[PDB]
Amino acid sequence: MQGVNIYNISAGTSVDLAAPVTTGDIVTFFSSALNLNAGAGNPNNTTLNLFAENGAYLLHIAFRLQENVIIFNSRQPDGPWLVEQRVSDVANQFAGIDGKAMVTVFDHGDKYQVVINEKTVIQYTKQISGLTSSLSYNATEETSIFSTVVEAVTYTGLA
Amino acid sequence: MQGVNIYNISAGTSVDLAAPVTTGDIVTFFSSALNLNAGAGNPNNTTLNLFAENGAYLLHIAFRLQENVIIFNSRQPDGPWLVEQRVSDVANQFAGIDGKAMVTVFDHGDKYQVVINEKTVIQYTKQISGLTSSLSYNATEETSIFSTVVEAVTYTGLA
Ligand SMILES: OC[C@H]1O[C@@H](O[C@H]2[C@H](O)[C@@H](O)[C@H](O)O[C@@H]2CO)[C@H](O)[C@@H](O)[C@H]1O
Ligand SMILES: OC[C@H]1O[C@@H](O[C@H]2[C@H](O)[C@@H](O)[C@H](O)O[C@@H]2CO)[C@H](O)[C@@H](O)[C@H]1O
Repeated sequence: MQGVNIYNISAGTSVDLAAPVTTGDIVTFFSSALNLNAGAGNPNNTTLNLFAENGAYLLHIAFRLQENVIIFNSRQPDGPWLVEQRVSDVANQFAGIDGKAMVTVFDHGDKYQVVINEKTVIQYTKQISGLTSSLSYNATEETSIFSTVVEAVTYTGLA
Repeated sequence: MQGVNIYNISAGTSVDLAAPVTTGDIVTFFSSALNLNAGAGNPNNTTLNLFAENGAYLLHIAFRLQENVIIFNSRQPDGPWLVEQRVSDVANQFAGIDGKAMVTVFDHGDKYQVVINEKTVIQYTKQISGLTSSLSYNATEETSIFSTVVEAVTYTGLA
């Protein structure tokens, strides 16, 4: 049974998925803006996260304009941040598309494939496994590189 | 490989896919507008098409405001239109979201699952088989129910 769910996530909020995302599923965050000249984050301008039921950060995608890097990481609910994987030059990863952008995450079971628009920037080996039951779009309106509200679409029941 | 391809389709035009759509793959048409009171179609207000390389209409989705129906059909390169499938009440299929719309098509091998926003509108049994190599969005800026430019996003290599 394949299904499409739509969530309108306001900057700085988490949302519970009606249909969990598991291996073979896809989630795409759509932003109606691209602000590569936003303020400084603490230290993230924007972070996109996939959470496990217990609150673990299965996948943490951090966009840093100042440190000019996209960080990928995970962490147990009450644990320290784990081993960071990085992709330098935020602007360049969004090159080609202006005033809008999208971030797609493919759950491949043992890894998460993250695509920025059409560019796959990383095949992130998972540090924590499990299904994703909630998502969050973290940022302040003034420092986020994305629009105030990001539309998240999940394609589930794919495998 | 699994990948994302983004296309900007202007009303009355088509695009060649960078990665063909086959069984297991997904395609979503995004409209930044939704006018369910445009004029009457001629007879179509808006059509979204999945084409095979030879020109066959693997899947033709036509919205007709005056007939208040959404038609699904197929057609060979130089053959007649095949058996029409219809689903009444256009507005109801879009109920829930206004000012915009989303049409997703899952290629399930023997059928195309068509979902409008989060609602599955039809499990269309294929009348023609094959890989989708091109897409089109046909309408006039005058009577289309969608925005003048429709964004198509494909998720391929999923199988
Ligand atoms: O790993 C994601 C996590 O990073 C934190 O900052 C890290 C910093 O990236 C690292 O280089 C340094 O050694 O440790 C810092 C944490 O003490 C961010 O603060 C956090 O929000 C996440 O983005
Ligand atoms: O099937 C899609 C195809 O329909 C054509 O119109 C049909 C009409 O819908 C049907 O009721 C009638 O019996 O036959 C017509 C074709 O001769 C449209 O003209 C065409 O553009 C497609 O939308």
